Amino acid sequence: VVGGTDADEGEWPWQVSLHALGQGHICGASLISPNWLVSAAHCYIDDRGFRYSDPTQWTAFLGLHDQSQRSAPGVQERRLKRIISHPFFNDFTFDYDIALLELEKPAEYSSMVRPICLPDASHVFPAGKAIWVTGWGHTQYGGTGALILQKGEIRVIQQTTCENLLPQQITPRMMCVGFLSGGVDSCQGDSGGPLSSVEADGRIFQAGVVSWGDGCAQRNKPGVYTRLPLFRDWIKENTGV
Ligand SMILES: *SC[C@H](NC(=O)CC[C@H](N)C(=O)O)C(=O)NCC(=O)O
Repeated sequence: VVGGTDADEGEWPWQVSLHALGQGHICGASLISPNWLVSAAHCYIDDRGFRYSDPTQWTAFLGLHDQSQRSAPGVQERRLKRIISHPFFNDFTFDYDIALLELEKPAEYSSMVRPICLPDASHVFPAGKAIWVTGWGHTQYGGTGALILQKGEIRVIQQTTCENLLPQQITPRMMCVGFLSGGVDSCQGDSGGPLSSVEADGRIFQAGVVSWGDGCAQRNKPGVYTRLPLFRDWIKENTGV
C-alpha cells in the first residue's frame, strides 16, 4: 500500500498473508468462514521456477500484524488443501481474477481472526464511496514490502471513467478504486487482499479483491480490483458459504 499508515493490531482480523514456501509473503487473502479464504487467481499460476498453483506450496497466516513476528500470540498458521481459481480467469486480460482457498484445518475465531461479511449479489458499492485497502505490499512502486500491515483509504471510481483511464483493459468484473490524483493505492504484494467497506451499521463487507494496476499511486492510474457481488453465487456454489 502506497500512501497508507500502519494498521492498529487486530484492526483488520479478516486480512490473511499467503507465503509460498521459501519465498516469504506473496499475496493477501480474506477470511470468509472457518474453512475458506478469498484471494486473486493470478497469485496461483505456475512459472518455470515454482508451482504457485500447487496448494501444498503455501502457508496462510491468520491474525498476523508484523511479518517479522509470525509466531506472536494469536497468529495462526494454516496449510491449504485446495485452490479453486475461477474457471474464466485468464492471465493475459486478468478478467475473473478471483480464487477460493480451502484451509487444511479450520481457523479458530478470536479477537485477531474474524471473517469479513460478504455482500449479496445485488448490492452496489456506489461510486464515490470511501473504502479501505490493506496489505503487506510495497509502499512505493518498485520499492519494499511493509513489515507492518498497512491501510489506505481509497474511493470507488465510476466505471466509464475507469475504462477510459485504462483503455481496452477494464472488463465489467473490474472496478477502479483510488484517486485520479494518485497518492494512495495498492501495490505489489497487496494482490488478493480484500477491499473493506464500512456498511450501514458499521459492519465491514468485502467490496473486491486487489488485482492489478499500471504502476502504483500514479496520477490517472488508480488500482484495479475484482468486484465481489458478481461472485456471491459462485462462492456459495463452491464453498457452501
Ligand atoms: S458478517 C462476518 C463477521 N461476523 C461475525 O464474525 C459474527 C461474530 C459474532 N456472532 C458477533 O460478535 O457478532 C463480521 O461482522 N465481520 C465484519 C466486522 O465488521 O466485524
